[PDB]
Amino acid sequence: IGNKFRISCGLPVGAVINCADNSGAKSLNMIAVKNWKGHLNRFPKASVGDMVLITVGRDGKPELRRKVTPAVVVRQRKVWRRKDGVWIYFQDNAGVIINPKGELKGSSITGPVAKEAADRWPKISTTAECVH
Amino acid sequence: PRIEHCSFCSKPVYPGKGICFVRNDSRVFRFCTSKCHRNFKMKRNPRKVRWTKTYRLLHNKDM
Amino acid sequence: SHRKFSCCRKGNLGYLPRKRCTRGRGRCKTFPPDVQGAPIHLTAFLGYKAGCTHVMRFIDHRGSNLHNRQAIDQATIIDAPPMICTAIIGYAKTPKGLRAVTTVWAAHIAEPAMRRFYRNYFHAEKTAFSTYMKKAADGTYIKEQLGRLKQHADVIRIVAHTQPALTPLKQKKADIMEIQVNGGANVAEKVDYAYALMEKPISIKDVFSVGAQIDTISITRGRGFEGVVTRWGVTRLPRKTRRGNRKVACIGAWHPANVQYTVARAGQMGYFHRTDTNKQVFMIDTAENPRCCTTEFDLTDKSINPVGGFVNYGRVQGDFIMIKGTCPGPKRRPVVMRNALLPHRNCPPVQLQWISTASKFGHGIFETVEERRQFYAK
RNA sequence: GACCGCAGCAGGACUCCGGGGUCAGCAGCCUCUAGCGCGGGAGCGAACGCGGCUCAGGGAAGUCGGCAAGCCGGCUCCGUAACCUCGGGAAAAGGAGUGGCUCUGACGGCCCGGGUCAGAACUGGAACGGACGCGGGGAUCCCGACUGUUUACUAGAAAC
RNA sequence: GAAUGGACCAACGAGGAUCCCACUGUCCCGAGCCGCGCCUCCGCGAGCCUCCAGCCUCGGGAACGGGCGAGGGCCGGCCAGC
RNA sequence: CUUCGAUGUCGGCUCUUCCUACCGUCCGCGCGCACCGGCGCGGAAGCGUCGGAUUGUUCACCCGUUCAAGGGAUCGUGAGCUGGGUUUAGACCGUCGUGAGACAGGUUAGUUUUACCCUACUGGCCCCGGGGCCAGAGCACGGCGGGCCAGUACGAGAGGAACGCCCGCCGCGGGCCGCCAGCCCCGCGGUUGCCCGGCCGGGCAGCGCCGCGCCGCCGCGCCCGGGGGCCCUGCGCUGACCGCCUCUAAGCGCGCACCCCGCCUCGCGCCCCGCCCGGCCGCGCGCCCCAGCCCCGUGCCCCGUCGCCGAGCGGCCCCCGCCCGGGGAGACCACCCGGCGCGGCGCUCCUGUACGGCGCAGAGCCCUGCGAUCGCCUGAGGGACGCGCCUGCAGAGCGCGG
Repeated sequence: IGNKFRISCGLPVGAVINCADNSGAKSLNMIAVKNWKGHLNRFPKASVGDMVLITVGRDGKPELRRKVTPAVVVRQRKVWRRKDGVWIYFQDNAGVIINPKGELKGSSITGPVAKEAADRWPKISTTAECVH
Repeated sequence: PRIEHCSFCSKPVYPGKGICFVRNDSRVFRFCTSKCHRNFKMKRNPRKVRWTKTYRLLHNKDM
Repeated sequence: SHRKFSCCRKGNLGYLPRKRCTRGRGRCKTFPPDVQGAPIHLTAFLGYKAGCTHVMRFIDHRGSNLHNRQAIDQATIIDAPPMICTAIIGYAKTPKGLRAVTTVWAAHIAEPAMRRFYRNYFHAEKTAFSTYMKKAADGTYIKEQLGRLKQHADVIRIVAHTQPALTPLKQKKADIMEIQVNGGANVAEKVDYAYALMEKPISIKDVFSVGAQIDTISITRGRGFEGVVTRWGVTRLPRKTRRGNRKVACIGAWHPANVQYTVARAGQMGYFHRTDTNKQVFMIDTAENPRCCTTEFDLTDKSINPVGGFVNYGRVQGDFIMIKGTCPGPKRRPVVMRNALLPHRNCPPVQLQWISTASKFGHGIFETVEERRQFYAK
């Protein structure tokens, strides 16, 4: 929803990001990023607020694993620069499983969630406890 | 201008300078410099580094 | 066969040949379109890069997420010691192309401009415009020559000299630029306007206005002989490779039997004339004003000078122009600023909430010596 | 330091005597004695090489293959699985401690010796095998039981 | 396919495979920094190669020319790379 | 047909160009095209054609995504690399052979030689003022979404456009360092072994290790990238031959991500001015039009062959230093700047509170002794390559050439 200002992409493909929702998945492996055109040799990259195609890790509930699932990264360890000049980074890299339509697969989003993720996806914004 | 202070150093971060960390406790930790941040990430105590206002408070030099 | 996977060329062939700029300073080359209907205006002005800074801004860009929101941007201060006109050059439009039709020099040429003429002033004989000063002085000769320009010239230019005494650098010899005169109803009016400016100072405030966008021209920062990986952008090859990985692997096919000019080769990177474009003029002011860069929110006098001085540059005593972002060149390098040839249509309006006079030497937290003195007090 | 390889050839030559400190050490790292300053020097501090470091966030997605590098490691103390020819596996895995000072117990001989092992306090930017030395680990599959041996100079193997 | 030995793996192995945890410039995507070469000087100074000559496009030709036919470029003298 | 007194051989990596027999983007046009989407053509080679799992793979295949055409360059690309494939000598296994041995059958282990030459390329040079100008040469923005438009045209509904403008984004390109990461030349603090008798202050362990760190460089950061001309395929206009008809046969308008120019990178040369301002040469002007051709069909015909006066136009020539020292510049040079620099003092910044003195600090031990440490003098001291200044020494060759 809206237009996303470019933010530094800290999570390449092959990254494992934590789950911030009570879906029953603990670790999400980034298979790919939505809306990526490629250049020869360039792995797909992703940042806060970007939909990523993930697969649930073996630690996750059996129903969730063995299938590609869409999710949005909400926390990124790499620091990024907002237009106002704020440089912000998070303690961990985390994601919430969400359908491309925007339905969250989880009742609650635990922990802090980035402002950019919250503006782009409306359901994440209501659910998130804090938008720091 | 609008100003914030380091969560560790306690010196006014000027606008456009500094890094903000969002902790898992949902607390924003604003850091003036990389040094302000590195001391916190090594959990080295704020009250044992003299330049910090926390140690200035403990000495009672600036409180 | 074929490249198999499609990948673009690395580098712009337009910017070849990548040689150190033989021209001394960035040249204006082409000048803005005349228009033929505006208040007569000079189109360019030389500057010395002083430094870069942070500017808090309020954005009025409708349709953008930044609408009604604050922003911080890189600024680039270009020191602008006031220039003085020393001559007027007229150019006929000939079938071959613009060709000069004689120049009329000032009756009195300043020592900085004369210093440019010689390699060593002290050991030279100062024999410049010696018989010219006698031919003029009365000034009847100057008017007669100006009249020849009025009939034989279609493009009028003003020669101008920077005074480097009022600039922190050690150049001492002046820099001469032909600044075009544009917009007047007719050539006779243009040379009349030029005579009024003759032997008198021109300031950036007159040439460029806040909110306009200017094109900055200068020689780039020089890195010396560089490798293909730094110079053209190629990949560092696998780290299991003998004889090095910092080299383009294959420089051509069997046929053509010769290395093509397209292929990336190692050479000089840096010191290249480059023109940047449409950098908005955030603020034109003089450092003499104590409150020159003050804004309502800071409540401090706030002159342009950072605490501790600009880094690799000095006093910036006189007027300055601030441009959005960056201009080509290192600090202490001449940069020709020219009115934009193709300005960006949807540029926001510039309203600066805050400017940073915090020391750029090191990391600064105090924006005035008094402010740092107050903190350290005892 | 003169032998033998065409050389004043980072090549190869058998013995004997072997101090101090840190240490389990004849290890590494500095040193006493004794030797000694090696087919030359100056500048500059490009590319590129050759050795060496560091790198945000991710982490093998790189590659024919995790090649190379990185991790691990000393000591003490817990805690150790399947499997097994019952010997092993096993240092399995997986952890916790470690510095300096100030003490307090143990241990002999007949007031005189050892300096190792425990147990404390107290202190230090949240540090201690602070250099150095010094396994990454697990789950399998195929061959060959094993320690051995092998194409001087492209195969060290499942071959002998 | 059964001492041209079959099946069988405890323990081994600079043996040959597959995967996982860890770890990292292997890579995304490269960047900076040391030393030593390089480079310039002073003094020493070879080897190897060598019909001649050392720019191209096309054509014809032992069918893939520096030289030949037809064009199109080109002062000459050197350096560092490649 | 050429190559065996040898042209290293597959695929990758890397990089560059080329082709169109076009996948999407661009322009028209036809549908068994209402919309959406498909499909077929003609022009079109600017841009994109990616990330990965098995395999040496090319291929093949599958998973993803802005959903992804095919090919040429000695089957482009080994003094570029790799050695995975292959393809010697070691070794098994299966089959075949009495055997030595074979395999168009599998399996493992197996050196990657040399550029200092010449060309080509990439930069650099071969003393000559300041500003400029233009021959030639290079060339660079494209795609993808969102907000409106609008749930509107369109359709019975399901579905579902568009132009325009406005915002982003990805790729690419050229820069830059204010932030924010990275990085440290000799800064400050910690610490291990040894050595300088201890304290202090040092060395050595080829920067012992470590934590920060400025100037600088850098990317992960940031700035920047809005245009004209003729026209293609064709769509139309007046309009015939061929009383009609007709985009065409004259004539005429529109018009492509292509093309060419612009802007941009270079630039031989030339121009103007300065100092000068002096020489050398040559003597020669209507315009248009060809289905009015307005009087045609001539003329010159002698650059020495006697023309060389002058004037007038037009040409042409002639000028224009280094060494040395810094640097924003650098292999060397060149470039840019110059009475520099040295070392002080302020300012600012880096690190983190200097030695020493003091205390009823101090766990305790023991005699006024011992003690790791802690507090005060002290946001101290130490350092600086950034700034401002001279307050001190200095600093502009009758050196060389013109």
